Amino acid sequence: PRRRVIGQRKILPDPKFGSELLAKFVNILMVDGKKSTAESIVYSALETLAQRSGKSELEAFEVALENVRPTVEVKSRRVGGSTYQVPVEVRPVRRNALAMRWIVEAARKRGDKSMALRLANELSDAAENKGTAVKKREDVHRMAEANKAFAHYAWLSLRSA
Amino acid sequence: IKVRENEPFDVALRRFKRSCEKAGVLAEVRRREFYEKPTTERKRAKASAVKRHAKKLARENARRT
Amino acid sequence: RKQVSDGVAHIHASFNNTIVTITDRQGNALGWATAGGSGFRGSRKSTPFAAQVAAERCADAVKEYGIKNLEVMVKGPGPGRESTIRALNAAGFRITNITDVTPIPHNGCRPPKKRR
Amino acid sequence: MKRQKRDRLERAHQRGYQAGIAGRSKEMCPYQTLNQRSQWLGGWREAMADRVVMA
Amino acid sequence: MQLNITGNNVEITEALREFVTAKFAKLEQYFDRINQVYVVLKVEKVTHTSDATLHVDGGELHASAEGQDMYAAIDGLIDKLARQLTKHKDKLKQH
RNA sequence: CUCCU
RNA sequence: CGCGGGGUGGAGCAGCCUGGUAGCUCGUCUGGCUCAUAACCAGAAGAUCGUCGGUUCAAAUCCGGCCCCCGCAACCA
RNA sequence: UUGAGCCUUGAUGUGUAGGAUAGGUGGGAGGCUUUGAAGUGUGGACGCCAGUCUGCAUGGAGCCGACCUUGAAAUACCACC
RNA sequence: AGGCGGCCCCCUGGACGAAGACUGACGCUCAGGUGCGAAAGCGUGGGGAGCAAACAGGAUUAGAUACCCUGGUAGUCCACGCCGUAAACGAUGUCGACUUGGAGGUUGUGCCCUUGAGGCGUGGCUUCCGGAGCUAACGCGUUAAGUCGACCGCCUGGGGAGUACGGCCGCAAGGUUAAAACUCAAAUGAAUUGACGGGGGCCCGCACAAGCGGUGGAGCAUGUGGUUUAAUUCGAUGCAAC
Repeated sequence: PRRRVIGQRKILPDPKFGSELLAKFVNILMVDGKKSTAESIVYSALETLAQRSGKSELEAFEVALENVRPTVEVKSRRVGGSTYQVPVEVRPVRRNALAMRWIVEAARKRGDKSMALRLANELSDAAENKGTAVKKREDVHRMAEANKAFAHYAWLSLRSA
Repeated sequence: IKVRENEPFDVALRRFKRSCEKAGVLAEVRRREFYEKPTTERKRAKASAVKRHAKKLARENARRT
Repeated sequence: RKQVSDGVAHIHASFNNTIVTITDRQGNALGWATAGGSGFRGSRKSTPFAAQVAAERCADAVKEYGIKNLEVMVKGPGPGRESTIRALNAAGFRITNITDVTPIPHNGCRPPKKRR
Repeated sequence: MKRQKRDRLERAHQRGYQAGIAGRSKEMCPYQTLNQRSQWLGGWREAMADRVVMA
Repeated sequence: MQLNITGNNVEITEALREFVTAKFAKLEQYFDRINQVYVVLKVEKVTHTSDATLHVDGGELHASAEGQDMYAAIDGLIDKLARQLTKHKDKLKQH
């Protein structure tokens, strides 16, 4: 908004594992205001991600996540008649949430029988650098890196951190 | 313009004198003969000069800050 | 290929494009690269980044002439003109001197009337 | 409904930067207090260079 | 662009609907892609007035014209709408 | 872009 | 009526500059962008390489035969 | 200056497989070398960025073939090209 | 007055000031007349880089005989004639006298400690701000739009109209002089309060951006318009009726 760096509230961590990133991930596919069955989808998917990956579950999810987190993201701008996209760097809070949104959408596609099987296979190919969300990641990097020639005025991401 | 010197050199001096007199006369001469409005633009520029000087001079009284 | 030592790097830096012509001391050309031919097209030619990629794609394909040090002439009041010489400090060259060959007539011919 | 963003200090910066880029070579539309006028003019002079680098 | 005639105290005859529709179609073709148009005809004991609301991509735009015989009011409203459309059209061209 | 009283 | 050259996405053609895997613009299909069309950008399929043969490990590439073009001619029953 | 043709020569011919920038076919365990060896003072070509040619040593008297992988075995050596 | 910008030469006009000398009212204005008069244009002869009406093409657009882009001929240049108009403007005729100040510019000159780019005066031309006074106000304000004097030009509601007819000038384009019928009760100047702007500055809003879920496709419910009917009671209709 115009005003208000807003008084921000935190979230509850995940019960089964010591993670708030995982609780955010439950809140992403928590469709229709119903947390419990989304928790059953996430747990049911990390179990078969462990059996279909061998390694542990939290590192399985995080290694599967860092192959879809982005670095540069386009912002569409128009000046005059043109309307070109300008690469902004993603801030590392927006980064992993923007990854998990693509994982969850690419799991709502892809359709297998169950949602835990779809999301389990989608995280598996996210470890394999093979699935859909890595194609969307590489689309974002190809068009921001393709439109890389724009670093300008003041409407985005002041001096540094 | 012409910068040659020893090992810390090559950028600041040159973009200074280059940028000022270059961008001035090329950005001026790049089009618009005008024949008539250097007269108007110098008249407005210098009337704005005396109005800015007298305006700041009598604006040097107070501002209640 | 000629095994030249020093060169003169002319940079034509107009508004809509920058072209970079690396020549020798004599004044006859060795290799050139433009801000249009580096993949950038139309309005995107008119950026400093396309001038930087132009200076890269000239500074190699003049490797076979073996230039250690070069002068820099820059003609044109364009959006390149400084990123393209940062891209020649960074390209592995020794900059002897930098001049300005922007043609300033002691007003002669009449310019066009262009805008409304 | 919360409080003002970057309390005129580096908002005074980007007002002087936008006003610097879009012409306005007055440098005569600033604030009047010192801690905001200083970087309205700071953004103005940081915007003159960003006008030289582009059209 | 479909057009939606209604009338408060003005009995919309079939010859009245043919003319209004033709005028609106002609205006729509001339200035911009228009999605829907509502026409309201009011009579208040003297003033034959007309309202129109055009829903166009940019948004709503409205005009109103009082006349003498209903037909005159409609003509005024259509010219006003055309003028408004020119403003909206290159208001969202603005290259 | 930084040369005033 | 015999010499030459061509048969490769829908089309124009590279490849055959060296026998070892089929390539570029458009048209056609997405997606981003745009008020929508456009323009820009990023991806994708698009061929048993004109058909039969054979020449060696392996042929779009090399060689026969046929068909289709385009030129050069021979065109004085 | 420069084509084109003709000799005399001299280099070049990494798909896959892999000790390897092996061109084909045939013959084929004999030449290399102290006519002062592998490395490199050296200097290039090629360069399908990995290997081969030759210039001069200060060294100085050494190397492969059949025997490992291949449709193929070695510019180990020679002939015809 | 129009206007006149590299540098040098030749011919030539005017202004200014210091100190004197000289003539002795020789002065001011001026209808008619004569002269000069930007640019465009016209005639003759040259010249033609760049630019650039006309013109072609590409765009843009609903259309685009336009703005934008790519080209491009007259013209722009010179010599000699013509035209004689301009927002030819300071929208302020010329000449003369008088009437508080300030800050500057430029150009001479006098005195004194030039002893230091110093100080005090004095003429000319010029820029801005303001005093009384004036003005409808805006503003003008010793360079007046203040107070006066001499002479000239011009005005008498807006449109018709600086047009027609006639005269004069011009190669032409056209210039000058200059009506009337008709028609309206207004036209106008300056300033004010709003409103408006594809004017500016600042702040804010689910206004955009970042997202979540919808409507528009479907069936059904309910309301409205239309059509029907004997009646389909009446009202609510942009947002702010459905």
